[PDB]
Amino acid sequence: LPIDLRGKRAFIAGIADDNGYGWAVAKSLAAAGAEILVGTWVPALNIFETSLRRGKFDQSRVLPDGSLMEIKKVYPLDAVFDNPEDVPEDVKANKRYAGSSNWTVQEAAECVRQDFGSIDILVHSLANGPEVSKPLLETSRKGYLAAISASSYSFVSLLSHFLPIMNPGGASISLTYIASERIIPGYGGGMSSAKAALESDTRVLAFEAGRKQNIRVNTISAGPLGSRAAKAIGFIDTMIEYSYNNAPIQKTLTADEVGNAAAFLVSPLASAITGATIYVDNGLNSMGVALDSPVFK
Amino acid sequence: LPIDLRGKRAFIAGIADDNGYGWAVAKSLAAAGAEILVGTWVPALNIFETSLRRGKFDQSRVLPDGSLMEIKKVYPLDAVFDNPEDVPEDVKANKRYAGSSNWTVQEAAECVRQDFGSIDILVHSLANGPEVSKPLLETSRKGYLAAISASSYSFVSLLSHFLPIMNPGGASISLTYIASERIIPGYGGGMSSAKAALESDTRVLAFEAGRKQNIRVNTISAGPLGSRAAKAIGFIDTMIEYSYNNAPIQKTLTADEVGNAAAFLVSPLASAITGATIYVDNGLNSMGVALDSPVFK
Amino acid sequence: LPIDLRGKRAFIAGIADDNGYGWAVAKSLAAAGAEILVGTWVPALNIFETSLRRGKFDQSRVLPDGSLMEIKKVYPLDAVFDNPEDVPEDVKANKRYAGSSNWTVQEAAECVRQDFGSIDILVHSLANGPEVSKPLLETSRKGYLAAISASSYSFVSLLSHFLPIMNPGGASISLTYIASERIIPGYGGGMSSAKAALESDTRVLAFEAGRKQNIRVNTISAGPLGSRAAKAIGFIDTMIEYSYNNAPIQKTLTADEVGNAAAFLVSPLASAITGATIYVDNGLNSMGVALDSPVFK
Amino acid sequence: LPIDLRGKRAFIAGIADDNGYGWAVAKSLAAAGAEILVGTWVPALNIFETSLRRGKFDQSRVLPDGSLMEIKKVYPLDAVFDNPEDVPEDVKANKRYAGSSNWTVQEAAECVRQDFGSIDILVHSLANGPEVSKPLLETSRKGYLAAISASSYSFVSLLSHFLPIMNPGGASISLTYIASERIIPGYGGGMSSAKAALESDTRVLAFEAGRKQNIRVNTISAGPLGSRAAKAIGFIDTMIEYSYNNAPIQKTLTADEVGNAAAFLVSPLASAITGATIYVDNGLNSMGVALDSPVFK
Ligand SMILES: NC(=O)c1ccc[n+]([C@@H]2O[C@H](COP(=O)([O-])OP(=O)(O)OC[C@H]3O[C@@H](n4cnc5c(N)ncnc54)[C@H](O)[C@@H]3O)[C@@H](O)[C@H]2O)c1
Ligand SMILES: NC(=O)c1ccc[n+]([C@@H]2O[C@H](COP(=O)([O-])OP(=O)(O)OC[C@H]3O[C@@H](n4cnc5c(N)ncnc54)[C@H](O)[C@@H]3O)[C@@H](O)[C@H]2O)c1
Ligand SMILES: NC(=O)c1ccc[n+]([C@@H]2O[C@H](COP(=O)([O-])OP(=O)(O)OC[C@H]3O[C@@H](n4cnc5c(N)ncnc54)[C@H](O)[C@@H]3O)[C@@H](O)[C@H]2O)c1
Ligand SMILES: NC(=O)c1ccc[n+]([C@@H]2O[C@H](COP(=O)([O-])OP(=O)(O)OC[C@H]3O[C@@H](n4cnc5c(N)ncnc54)[C@H](O)[C@@H]3O)[C@@H](O)[C@H]2O)c1
Repeated sequence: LPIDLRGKRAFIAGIADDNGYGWAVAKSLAAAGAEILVGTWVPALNIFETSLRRGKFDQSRVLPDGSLMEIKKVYPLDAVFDNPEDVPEDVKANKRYAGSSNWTVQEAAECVRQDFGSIDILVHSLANGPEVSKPLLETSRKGYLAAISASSYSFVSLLSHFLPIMNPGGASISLTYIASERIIPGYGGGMSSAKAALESDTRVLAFEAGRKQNIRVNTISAGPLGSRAAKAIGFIDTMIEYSYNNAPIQKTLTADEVGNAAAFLVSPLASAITGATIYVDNGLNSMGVALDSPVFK
Repeated sequence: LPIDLRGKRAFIAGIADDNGYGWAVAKSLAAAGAEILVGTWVPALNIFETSLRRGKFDQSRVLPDGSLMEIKKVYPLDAVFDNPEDVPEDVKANKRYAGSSNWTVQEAAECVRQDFGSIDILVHSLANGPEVSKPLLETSRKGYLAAISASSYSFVSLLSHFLPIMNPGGASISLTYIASERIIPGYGGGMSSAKAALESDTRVLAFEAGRKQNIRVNTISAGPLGSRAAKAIGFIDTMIEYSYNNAPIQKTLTADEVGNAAAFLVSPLASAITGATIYVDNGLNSMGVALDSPVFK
Repeated sequence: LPIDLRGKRAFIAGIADDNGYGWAVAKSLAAAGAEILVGTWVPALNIFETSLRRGKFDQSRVLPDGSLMEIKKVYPLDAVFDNPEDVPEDVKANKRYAGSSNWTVQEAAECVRQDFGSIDILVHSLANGPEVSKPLLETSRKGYLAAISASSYSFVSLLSHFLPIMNPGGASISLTYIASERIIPGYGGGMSSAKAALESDTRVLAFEAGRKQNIRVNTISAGPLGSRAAKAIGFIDTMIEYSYNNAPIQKTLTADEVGNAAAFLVSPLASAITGATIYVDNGLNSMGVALDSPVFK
Repeated sequence: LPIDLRGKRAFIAGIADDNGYGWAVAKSLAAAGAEILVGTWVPALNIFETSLRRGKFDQSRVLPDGSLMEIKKVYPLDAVFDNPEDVPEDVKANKRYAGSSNWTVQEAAECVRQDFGSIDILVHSLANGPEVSKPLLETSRKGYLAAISASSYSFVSLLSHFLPIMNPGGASISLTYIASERIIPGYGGGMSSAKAALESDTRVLAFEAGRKQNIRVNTISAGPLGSRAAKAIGFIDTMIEYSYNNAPIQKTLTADEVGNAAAFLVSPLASAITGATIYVDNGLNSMGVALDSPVFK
């Protein structure tokens, strides 16, 4: 009973290094036999491709069979821009964006089409919010919209532009976080807002794309990624610790765990699953109180 | 056991006529004894104030005691603009916006402050989406963001700017729709996305403003407003009919019904209710199938 | 804008003293003008009626207008028994049950019918679980079923037996707790199970009774009732403290607050609300983490 | 990327033939390499074992590799009875129950222990409700409790009795249905109530068993199983048709699809998933209206 993706091709948007969920999903898909295409934010491109060439991610490339994951092709991408006429002189002129081309959503998709003709799986793993450290009460309109634009609408855009080249019976997957449904202080700047939109859009697009092209659309509501800090300071480290203490099962979350869930979800085994929010968070989401609250000892 | 708002002052954003939820909430609040301030979109200002002066809304102004609702003051407002420096030459120059002033969120709030010094209740009843008739797959980034900007962020802005002049123990209320949580075909253009953000923001702001100033924050997920069309054609009319046939209780929804729920929710009787999504939709939301599906007869 | 219940009659199941939610709802309804009938567990009957006669609840009977609530009639009731033939020699023979009569659901309802002919409002406020202090893993079948029987099915029974004498446009209300949807350690013995059934039944009965007799059916998911203990020890006291520290709004919950929500919900103002779970818990339910977790300071 | 269950042993409660979800899960687990133990209702035992011996299920035993699934051992079981002293003379005396032994939960578990020493996976796939065709308003207490007893508490009992012999890092899975959360007319007799309890218990037991023994606990909310009837008449056939017309993806549901989801969920790949309700229903659950409602054409 294999999760069998041989002969399938995946486009993964949002890989800049070997430390996030994106890399983790690519690894699982690669283990399952899929051919891997990567969309890399174009300010990150250089250092990513360089490190890769120098062998800097080689330990991170190790698959379960001992082989090394191969990235078939890296495509620069900036998912806040749909087509070339949407780019400001401003941005077009910066060194980084100056160095590369075809990085708008419309352009990348046309390149993939030219290069490979089709894809089966679309993975969205990018998010960005300039004011993420501010409470909503202190978030500016511009900051709020930027977060929505890069973290929610970018999925709509990707799907929409790639759909014509996706083979029916294919699928997409995005990553979400509980802050959309529950109050998580510290997840600011409209990022909670953006995750709420992404989840709602997942359901709507499951209908639109399911009926239109027989494509499945789901999202994974993941917990904090990694092991405990010696001294937790900062949002993430703090949530890692919180989760470890308070989840129904006491353990940390590994990239593996998220990547394997994704692999299953974009595979044919998951043929009856669509418009779904799958919790891959050690069951934290189900808890009604914090076990470590001082009231309880 | 009265819902007693005597001595309290309400600012209602989103009233352009006597046909929407906004007017309905104002009427209930007025019946309860609140003093009514209105924020009117500034392209609508003229015709609104004129009709009001001509007595065109007099039948609609009738309260339960036979008296007529009084609007203490109408303030022009355009809630997609926070301060004056955010307005484009473009918009500032149009006849309509040219005719009035202090219509940015920052300006209206400062005016209310000058005029009355304080408010107790904030009602958000405005929404707007240029591409509402398009499926997500066909919605542009600009159209999607516009909907978010006018329908979600406008609440954050209002709350944030008014908070300093809200008396503790006061409250706010917004209006939402099920499309945020479930698939409703035809509710396009990112309006479903925007309602999802608004709901998520309600919870977050209940925390932020509750802790900061002891202000309650809730939203009402309302159904389609009005009685059945002779021939339902168009989104709304069609949903009216759908709901009537398929809700647990077979009836239409009246403005009354939404306005009374709101009045209760912003009153002191509701002192233990905050961050909540209250369904005022004849229980449609709870149904798992459509009773009128041809499979069932 | 009154919540006006004059001329309406309420039957409140589950009042044994002046300390629970039941008493609180009766008080609100009474303030609103309803005529109050009470269903008292028959092992509690004596001490309840005695205290009442001695004036022991007089301070608790004080309504907002300074007047004293009147209980029109107290009916003994044991809601785990539907009709007389369901009672065991066992129970029929005990002193307490021996002392009174017509205490089965079928019998009480027939008495109310004989006495008053009709009712408008039904309040369910009884729960009982022999093994509530045990984890599920340690709960016996008998203990689990007992909890379901007294805390869930008793509502089905009451509604079903009273429905024929309820005036259309009337309503019912029950009390629930978050343990149904989220993990609350310490709420054992199948009581969480029972609250989950009660909530699900609320929705189903909103459909059944709404279509059948135009009766609204809702439930209130309340938080822990009362102020903080000097030294919180025991489930309730501990949750009181937890909630106070961790809710979006920092305060305790008073009976008042629950009773006022109920009064609104069974009134004509709430005519578009049915099959609903209304959170009256200071917004605790919306929180995604405990603010007092040691990880956060 | 295999879903690898080699060396693992599963106990599947609720297999009486090759037509339900139970058989479907057994097949997937078997494909993944697990060793299969079956718990068969003891009135069904005979015909099940006979058919199996005659080769009547041989076509249904076909796995993806062309091999035939092997059932290592069939154990009679009646999950409404925990131990022998709970059985009535009544039942003990019937021909069927007379023919076999060790069929109480306590007894089967002790037998498995004796036979194999341990298990890794527990599957619950049994449900039963004497009054399933009646509305709640017409369901008797006895009928309601029977449904709860066989469909909810039976999972608590199984888990509790087997836990001591489950290897840490093992898992359990049950089957649920949307009627728990939404109104599904026709799913009567307290079966909706029972599914609500089962779901709530899943979360609670994920906490109890996760902390106690590092066991994962999840449930699958499945849709109607099978292809369309020539003439849909009867609950199931009707829901099959409803779902096909109205799900985001237009297709039927196959046993396969449910079995594969289960296999994944009880495997080590799903190590970060617990207390979860996974929808395997072609995304029906996400829809906010029926597409086939006559209002929409
Ligand atoms: N609490 C949580 O669990 C949580 C919170 C936020 C986001 N996420 C998810 O995590 C993933 C992000 O990866 P990560 O957090 O492990 O590391 P990360 O910070 O690197 O993830 C963001 C990724 O998006 C890319 N990106 C940013 N702006 C972009 C743009 N305009 N165009 C293209 N790419 C852009 C970054 O280069 C990076 O690869 C996303 O799927 C995100 O959705 C989870
Ligand atoms: N399906 C549903 O139930 C549904 C769908 C959408 C919105 N709503 C809610 O209904 C209310 C809208 O009133 P309605 O639908 O009865 O009629 P409506 O169309 O007049 O409501 C929109 C209101 O917002 C105002 N508005 C639009 N753009 C604005 C801007 N930039 N600045 C200021 N005001 C602006 C309009 O003038 C109007 O008063 C809002 O609370 C909205 O949130 C419900
Ligand atoms: N965590 C929570 O918020 C929580 C937990 C459980 C129950 N509740 C709700 O609280 C209410 C209970 O009142 P309370 O907790 O304030 O005090 P309480 O303990 O007195 O409430 C239980 C009531 O039910 C009655 N009762 C018990 N068994 C009965 C039977 N077989 N027949 C008839 N009556 C019977 C009792 O006499 C009493 O009046 C109920 O509505 C219950 O549903 C809330
Ligand atoms: N709408 C839905 O999707 C829906 C509705 C109900 C149940 N289910 C699930 O479906 C599964 C049932 O299998 P199915 O519906 O495909 O066919 P089925 O009717 O055969 O399933 C019930 C199974 O439980 C067994 N059973 C009944 N009473 C029992 C008892 N007292 N002790 C032991 N075993 C007993 C039966 O022999 C049978 O194997 C269960 O997991 C059930 O939970 C789904």
